[PDB]
Amino acid sequence: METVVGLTAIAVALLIGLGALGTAIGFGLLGGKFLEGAARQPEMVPMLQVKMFIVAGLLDAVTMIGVGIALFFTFANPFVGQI
Amino acid sequence: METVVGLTAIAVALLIGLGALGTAIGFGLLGGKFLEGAARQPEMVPMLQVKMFIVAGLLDAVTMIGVGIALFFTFANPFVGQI
Amino acid sequence: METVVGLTAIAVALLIGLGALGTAIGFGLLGGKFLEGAARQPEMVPMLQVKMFIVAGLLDAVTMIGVGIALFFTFANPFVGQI
Amino acid sequence: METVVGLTAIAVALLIGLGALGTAIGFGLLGGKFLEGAARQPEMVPMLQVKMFIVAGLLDAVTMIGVGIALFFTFANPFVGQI
Amino acid sequence: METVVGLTAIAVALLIGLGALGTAIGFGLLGGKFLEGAARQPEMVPMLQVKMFIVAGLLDAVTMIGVGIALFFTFANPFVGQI
Amino acid sequence: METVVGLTAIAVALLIGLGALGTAIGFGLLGGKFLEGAARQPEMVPMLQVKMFIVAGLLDAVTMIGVGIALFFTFANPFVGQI
Amino acid sequence: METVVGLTAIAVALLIGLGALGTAIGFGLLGGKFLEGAARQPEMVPMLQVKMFIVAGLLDAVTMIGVGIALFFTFANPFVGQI
Amino acid sequence: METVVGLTAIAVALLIGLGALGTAIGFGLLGGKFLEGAARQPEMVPMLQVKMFIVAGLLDAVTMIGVGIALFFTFANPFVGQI
Amino acid sequence: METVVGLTAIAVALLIGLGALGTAIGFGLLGGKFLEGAARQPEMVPMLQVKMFIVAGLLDAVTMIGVGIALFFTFANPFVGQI
Amino acid sequence: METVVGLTAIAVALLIGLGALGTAIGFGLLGGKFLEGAARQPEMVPMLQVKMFIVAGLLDAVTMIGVGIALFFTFANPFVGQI
Amino acid sequence: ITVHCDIVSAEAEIFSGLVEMVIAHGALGDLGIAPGHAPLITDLKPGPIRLVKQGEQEVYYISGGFLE
Amino acid sequence: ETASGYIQHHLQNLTFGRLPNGDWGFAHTAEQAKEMGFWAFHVDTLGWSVLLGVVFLFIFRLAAKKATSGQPGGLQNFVEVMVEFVDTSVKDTFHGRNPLIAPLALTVFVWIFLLNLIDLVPVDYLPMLAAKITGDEHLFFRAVATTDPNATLGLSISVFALIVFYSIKVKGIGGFLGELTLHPFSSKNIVVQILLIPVNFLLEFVTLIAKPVSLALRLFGNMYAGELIFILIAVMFGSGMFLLSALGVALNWAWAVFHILIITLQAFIFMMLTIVYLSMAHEDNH
Amino acid sequence: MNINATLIGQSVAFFIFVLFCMKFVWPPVIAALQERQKKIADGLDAANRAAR
Amino acid sequence: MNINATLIGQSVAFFIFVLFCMKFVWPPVIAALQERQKKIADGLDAANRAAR
Repeated sequence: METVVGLTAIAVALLIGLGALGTAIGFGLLGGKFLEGAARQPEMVPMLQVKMFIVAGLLDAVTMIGVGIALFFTFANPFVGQI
Repeated sequence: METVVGLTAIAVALLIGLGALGTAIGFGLLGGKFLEGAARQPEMVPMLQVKMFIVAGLLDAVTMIGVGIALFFTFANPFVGQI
Repeated sequence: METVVGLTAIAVALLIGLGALGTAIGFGLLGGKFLEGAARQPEMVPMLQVKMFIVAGLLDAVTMIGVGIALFFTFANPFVGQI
Repeated sequence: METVVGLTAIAVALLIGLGALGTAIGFGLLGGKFLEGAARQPEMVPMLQVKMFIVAGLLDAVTMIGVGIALFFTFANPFVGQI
Repeated sequence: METVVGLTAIAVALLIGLGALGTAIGFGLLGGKFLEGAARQPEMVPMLQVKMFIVAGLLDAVTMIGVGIALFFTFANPFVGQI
Repeated sequence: METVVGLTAIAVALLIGLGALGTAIGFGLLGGKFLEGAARQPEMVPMLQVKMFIVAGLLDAVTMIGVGIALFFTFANPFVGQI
Repeated sequence: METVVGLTAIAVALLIGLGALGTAIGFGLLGGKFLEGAARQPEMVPMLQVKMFIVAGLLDAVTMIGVGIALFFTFANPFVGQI
Repeated sequence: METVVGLTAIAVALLIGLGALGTAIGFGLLGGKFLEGAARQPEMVPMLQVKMFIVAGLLDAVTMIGVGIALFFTFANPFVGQI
Repeated sequence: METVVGLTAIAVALLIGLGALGTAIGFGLLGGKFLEGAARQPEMVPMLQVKMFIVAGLLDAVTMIGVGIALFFTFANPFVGQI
Repeated sequence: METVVGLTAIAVALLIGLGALGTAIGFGLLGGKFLEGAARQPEMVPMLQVKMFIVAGLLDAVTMIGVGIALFFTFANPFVGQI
Repeated sequence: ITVHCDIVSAEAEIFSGLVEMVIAHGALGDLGIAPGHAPLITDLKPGPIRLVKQGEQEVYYISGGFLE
Repeated sequence: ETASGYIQHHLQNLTFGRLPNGDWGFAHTAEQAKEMGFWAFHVDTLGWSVLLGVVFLFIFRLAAKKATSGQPGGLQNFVEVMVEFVDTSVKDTFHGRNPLIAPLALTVFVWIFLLNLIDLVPVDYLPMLAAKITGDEHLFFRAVATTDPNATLGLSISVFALIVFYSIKVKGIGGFLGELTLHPFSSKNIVVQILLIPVNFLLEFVTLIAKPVSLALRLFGNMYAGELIFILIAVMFGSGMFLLSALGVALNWAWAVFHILIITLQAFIFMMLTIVYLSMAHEDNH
Repeated sequence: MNINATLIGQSVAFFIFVLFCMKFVWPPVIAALQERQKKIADGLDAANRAAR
Repeated sequence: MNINATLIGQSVAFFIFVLFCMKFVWPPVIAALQERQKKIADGLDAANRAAR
């Protein structure tokens, strides 16, 4: 049993860690271009915020599935019940 | 039994984690250029939105395959039957 | 018997996962410049769109071999017969 | 107990190491653009500053969920209870 | 034979996975410059498209060797013949 | 017990290493833009330098949380107590 | 002997895969600049194409050494001899 | 005893190798902008040089902590004393 | 010396593989700027080519030491002699 | 004893392998802006060349420490004496 | 130390002589120009140019133009 | 004694607990201290934190009492530079009229700076003098207050109470809950809005809770690493060897000079983030 | 490391200190700075009144 | 462990840090407040010259 439970602890760290790494870099790129556009055209700021959020919805789609499944593997375990 | 079941949690974590990392970084690059284009020509934004969604389909295509195979490996695991 | 089945589950995760990671970043780069070009030259978008699909065929070429071999290894394993 | 506990030190180190990796690179991207906007437009600094702090909370959110679950695996253990 | 066979599946997954990762990122870089050139000078497209295929031959050269060695290690095995 | 001690040494190294990697690449991005902004006009170098130190607090935050927990693992050990 | 063989299958996969990854990304950066230069100065293409092949000889210099050693470890084996 | 001694030699390679990787890329990013800014304003070089060395001390801050903990682990050993 | 011999095959793959990866990406960046400068001002090519070879010496300096050590561990072996 | 020596060969490959990877990418980022500065300010290239060597010593500071320790581990291994 | 600077219009000159530093509102962000700056051609914004002269200071309003 | 024992001793606080023997009781070993519940207090951490707060208040109040109106006294000149620097930092970050942000920011900056300042003196001077004065050669004692997570958490939780209070005071309870559920994603129809309220809460609540947790750990990390790196440098001299002691003194000086940057930056950054976080509880960004 | 009620004592001391300094540390110094501001402003206006 | 030698070595480092402080760190910050002290006197005097 202990190898399945121990490998599940690493699976959870791998699910959340890669999603944290990806979203932090993704928002550095997206938000960096929002500040660039806001600096050149300060009149466009109220419109651009809305457009940035559209992309943020696509950027967080898979990461939320990943952290949701990671929490599921800590409070429940579909592998431990299969041995 | 336990090694096949335990290594399938790592396989599921890699299928979703690597996909999440790529999709989050990919949309940061794509959306960042969309906001630059929207700031440059605000009259073309309705057209740039539909063109962005054409690319969004190509960008997430293999990621959707990987999260569909990871939810298949999680419920009714195909490797348990082979042993 | 179990070690080959355990290691082949991770081999399938490397084939789909590294392919998903690379293609999602590749289309973020390719598509970002497609939207920038379309935002710069609104009348050229129907010409740039066909050129993007010619490049999409090169970008996903090796990735389609990765997912093809991964699904082959999942259902008709060629390594389990060599032990 | 020895394998589950020794593999939890590696789990904790991947949760805070990948979070530290991504947020330091992300704030280098976001901040590198805030300093350029502050140089291009001296009068926009207070507006660019408040807009940078909106994105800064989005950038570290998932990393802080990983720093927090890592601290929880460091002073408590949901796996050892799984004997 | 069991560990040599189990490690051959990972070896094949690395050969095709690292090849797919590099080729997808490589065409994202080369492709973005072709679209930038096509947008700047639409009269140059016939020449730029031929020069892109000359570069595509250099870019995929080692990736195709990797896919060839991976297919060789899939339908045959030089390690298993050594016991 | 030796597996717990040995995997804690790798935990310390991943926890300090991925943080040192993130801090060095993150400040190379932030610092590079500070010098470019300083080159645009030297009268604002003191103002920009004050803004850089404010962002350094966001960038080097999680990297120091890892250095703190790692230095708590280089001598003391909360995992040894768990048996 | 079975370990000495099986680890050479992974050594060959790293040696060709990391070479394929670097060469594929490297030509995307070099080739993307060749298309940019060719669109700017069409009359200089005969000279730029020859200069690209000078750089291509330096870019692949170490990758071809890696492929040569990887084929040497595949059809011959200075490790199986335990020498 | 031997497992801790062997895994700490690799812990020293991760501490110095990940710090070497980050410090070499971080100075390529910071120094590329210092030479670009020195070409922009060759009369301001003395000022930009001091601002560059101030940031250089921020890059080699966590890397020197890791190069100092890694020399501690080669000439003394805090893990071996724990048996 | 199965352990010493085996793990040495991996060591050689890491030495030449990481060196090939860095050298191929490094020349993609250096060479991309050489073609840009050559297209920007064609009369500077005689100087720019010599300046590229000065940087190429610094770029490959550590990679060539890594390849030298990799061929030393392949035909001779210090680890097998130490026992 | 073999596990200490075998893992030491991999520690050595990680010390110089990660150093080669970071210095080659770092000199491509640094050298790429040097050629651009020389193309924009051709009469100032002697100054730009002198300014570049000040960054080269800082870019190679932690990487040469890794190379020095790697040679030390190969000819005077400090872990074999730790029983 | 001192760079030659001339403010010129289609109808008549506005300023001339040597200066120490020039501050102008360019098309993509403000600029601080000093002796020895690299070749730069740039569209200006409607706004003022401040010319530092060996220590005294001069200010002139402008309605647009090109900074060479 | 072994070096592991010296390091293990320095990493322990002076905990006070109600042991059955009598009304007042103190922990005598690391395990016995770890067995005490949350309802125990670190005598050393609190002693240094209240004392330095009173020392700062006393030197500032002596000057505030003797306000010359015109030309300031030698100490008053420094107090005014600090009041002007904080007022400037506040006016540049916050445009409201609330009088509580500037006194809070000055307190946060000067107090945290002094809590960190006691780290520059040799790490075992104070513990040895405290042990000799108390008459117990084996007393656990730590001078630097910010190297205890509890001290940094007390600062951030105190700031977070003010952030939630002002947000509710100006936006109203229904408005505050509204910002946590109606933004940033919104729609023209209720059928879509009900699908967006969990997404809005998932973004806002996570980004709200990360402020108090990051503030504490951001301050604790650099300082705890500073104290422990000084302890590792302190052990180097314990060998008695000439060349190794020569390396130790050179590293101690280089680390101490580098730490003059860290002590200043952590106090300044916690102040700026306090001002920034409070200023965005009086404004709306959707 | 070990979790204790130590944060309470420091937080309670801080809340009382933050309320005290706002009434006995900031008001005397800000008033002494506002007086000088007023004196510089009216002193410069005095020259404009004399010139008019 | 030579405890006394550690106290002397650390005291030497602390003395060198204070020597370095008096040589470079301390002179500018103590002088800046004294220059501000002069600037305040000169400003208010100028306002009083205008008042006369």
